[PDB]
Amino acid sequence: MYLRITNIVESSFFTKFIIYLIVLNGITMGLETSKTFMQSFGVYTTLFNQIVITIFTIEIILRIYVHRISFFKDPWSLFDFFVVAISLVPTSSGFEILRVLRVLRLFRLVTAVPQMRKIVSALISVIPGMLSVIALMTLFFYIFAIMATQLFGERFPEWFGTLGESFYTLFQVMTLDDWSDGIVRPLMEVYPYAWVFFIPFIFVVTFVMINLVVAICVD
Amino acid sequence: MYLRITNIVESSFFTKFIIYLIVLNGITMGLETSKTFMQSFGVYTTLFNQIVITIFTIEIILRIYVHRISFFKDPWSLFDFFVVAISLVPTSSGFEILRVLRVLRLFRLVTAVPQMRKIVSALISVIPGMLSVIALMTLFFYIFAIMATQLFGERFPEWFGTLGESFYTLFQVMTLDDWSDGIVRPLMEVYPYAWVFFIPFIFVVTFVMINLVVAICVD
Amino acid sequence: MYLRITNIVESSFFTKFIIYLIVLNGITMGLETSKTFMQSFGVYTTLFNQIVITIFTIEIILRIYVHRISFFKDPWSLFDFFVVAISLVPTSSGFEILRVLRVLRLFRLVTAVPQMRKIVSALISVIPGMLSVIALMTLFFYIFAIMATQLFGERFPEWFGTLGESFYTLFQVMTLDDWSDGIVRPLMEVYPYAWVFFIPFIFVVTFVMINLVVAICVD
Amino acid sequence: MYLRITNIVESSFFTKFIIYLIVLNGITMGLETSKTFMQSFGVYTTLFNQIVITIFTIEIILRIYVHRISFFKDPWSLFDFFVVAISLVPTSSGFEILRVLRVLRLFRLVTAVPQMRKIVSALISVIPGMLSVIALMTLFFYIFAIMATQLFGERFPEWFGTLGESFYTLFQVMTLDDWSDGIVRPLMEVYPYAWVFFIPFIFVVTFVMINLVVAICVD
Ligand SMILES: [Mn+2]
Repeated sequence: MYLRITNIVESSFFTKFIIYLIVLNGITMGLETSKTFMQSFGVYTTLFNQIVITIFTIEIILRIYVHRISFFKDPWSLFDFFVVAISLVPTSSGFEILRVLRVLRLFRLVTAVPQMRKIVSALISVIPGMLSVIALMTLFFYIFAIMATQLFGERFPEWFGTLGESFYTLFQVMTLDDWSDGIVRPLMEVYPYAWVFFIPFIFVVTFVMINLVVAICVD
Repeated sequence: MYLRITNIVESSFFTKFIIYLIVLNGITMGLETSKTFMQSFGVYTTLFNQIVITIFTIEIILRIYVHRISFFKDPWSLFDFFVVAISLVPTSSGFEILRVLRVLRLFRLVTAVPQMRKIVSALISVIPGMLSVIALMTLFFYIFAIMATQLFGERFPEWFGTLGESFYTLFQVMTLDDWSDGIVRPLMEVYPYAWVFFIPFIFVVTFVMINLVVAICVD
Repeated sequence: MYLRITNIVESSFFTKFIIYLIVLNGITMGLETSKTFMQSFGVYTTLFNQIVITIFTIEIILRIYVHRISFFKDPWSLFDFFVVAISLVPTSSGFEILRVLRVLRLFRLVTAVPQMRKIVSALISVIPGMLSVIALMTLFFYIFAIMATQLFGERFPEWFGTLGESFYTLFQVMTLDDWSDGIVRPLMEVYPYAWVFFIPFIFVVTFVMINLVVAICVD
Repeated sequence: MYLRITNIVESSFFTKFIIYLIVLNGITMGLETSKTFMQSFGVYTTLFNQIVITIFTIEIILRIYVHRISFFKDPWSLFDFFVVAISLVPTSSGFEILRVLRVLRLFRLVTAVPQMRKIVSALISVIPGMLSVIALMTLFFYIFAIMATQLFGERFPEWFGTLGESFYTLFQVMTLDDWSDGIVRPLMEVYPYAWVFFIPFIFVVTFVMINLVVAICVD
């Protein structure tokens, strides 16, 4: 029966059937957004949902027999396992993000349709050549985050009061988002020289990011 | 009479006469902006306007005899047909965007003048090689837009209340426009962890956009 | 006497004596900023200023005998001429931008010193390759500025009330500066669909802008 | 005894030992952030801290016997000396930024670990090729900063009242941060034409900046 199901799983129809359900379940998840729709077809959709969830475990179960160890060494497959897994935790208990993290299954359209995998893989592949920079930056943030917490956190605890707060604020400055009228001009009403901390922070961080982009535009 | 008009239409004079009317109508539309001007010469320019609109239908009518089916397979010609057609719909009924959309005809200066045509075409040609990325993104947006509506839309309905609103807000975050003091700092007063939703969203979307720019700097 | 002065003019000393005066007049113009400094040594630097202004006209006169027609076909010389001409208009009458435009003579440090000229020339030379795009954009801005004035200027006359106002706001939207919470979210409280005007405007303008950068990265 | 210690210093175990203390001290400084941790184990931490500072001077002392002049001609060694030196100034007196600048020793992780050195070096090396542009820009900022101080500083002293203030505001405009609703629209309520100063400022500075990115993307 192995080759029987190995012929079911590997079949064009099987895959296209899965893809058909995803786009349907995707359409169905945008409708569960509407408080109106839920009042008229909420039941239609809750069951349709639980149904598709089974079909997917069945598939994932099947795909495993047909592949065994080869499966748990496939990025894309591991993904669909964990994603379907999330959607299996009963609609209750623990955290309610789990109910919300269900919509992660629509990323299966990326997993199950080639070309996406190409582009996603294309994208991801660039990351290894960025790890040296990403490490460098995280050290830098961490250092400045520590300096800021202890230079500005007493008077400005919303923004710099905690190591993590400072991390966040520094991120915002780095995205150059309201950094001046939002953060630094206020700071300077108390700490006139704060511009000496933030202009150098901005130059470095922006410089680094240009280099990183240029590097990607080489490799 | 065909070759007679085919020699009228294809003539340098004809083409240059059209270009002359556009820059004239374009000048005339900027003046229709002034409430002052309209109170003095509004009559002049309403008639001048209907005149140019006739001339353009005549031209578009002529151009169709001279080209027949070759014409309704020309992007640039199709454009002008539609753009002129909009300007034909009476100054009444339906909506008023149709009165306003009339100004789209000044895009004929792009259509009726090469180099422009070249440049526009140069640009557009870059699009097909982005469609794989654009699909990826629109999937990503759609996924997060749904998550956001159901995680933040109850307490923050102006921003995430509806799927469409989440889309808009997510767009704004993507343009990195007032994203922190504007959206996420507020969100965190109620949902401390919202940063776990928006920082990842920012990284991915910015990464992807950098890739897409680099892709265009290859092809 | 011609070659006598042609030998003074072309002397390394002469050109270096000029460069020496620029850096002094530049140093001296930053000090004129201080309300304090002016109360002490104001009279010192008003004369020192007028002194240098003479010297530069003497030079520019000298530079003209030595070069004649050749001089008025030199960008850098024409510049130097107009920038000194501005500085001769009597500290009085007309507009007082003329008093302020005097600080443009510090751009003579760009003229008088090579490498700067190289770099400036390097930059400027990239402009002609951009004029097709720049033309395209200005047409596009013009078209939308008109739609916006007539779509939003009645209710929102600060931002769209006038063609020029619309230009400015559109520019601001193009720099992506406070565009959502600043302009469009307001606009939508009255005109729900305004997003249909601004999201497309944003795509096109950012797309084009990316293209333009990449072109400057292949030429 | 020289070669004995030259064999100690150059030892793999030595270098790794140093790298070990940095990650330990770096972890330690993040905990010194916690007002909680300090009440608990503050004592534990200040001694462990002084200990490390001892160890590091010994190393730098040792490192010097083993390299003499060669050491004070090594960028990375100079850094480590100057960094440990900052951390040597007693926990008292003068400026308290000195207590804060201590955390700069975590940059020794860049210094003591290669690949980092590589990447930093990679980055830093791009700078020389940018000094013509950086010069061009600084002259530009200086010139406009002066015009702005004298054009707007009387009515707008927070933003333009002083040369340094103007420098700051101009930088903020250059980062395109809140530049319109934050600075120029205000400005225009009094000085209708201020758009004539800031749009050109914005064009030039953004133009130059794009060039500088491309220059890097070639060299
Ligand atoms: Mn902004």
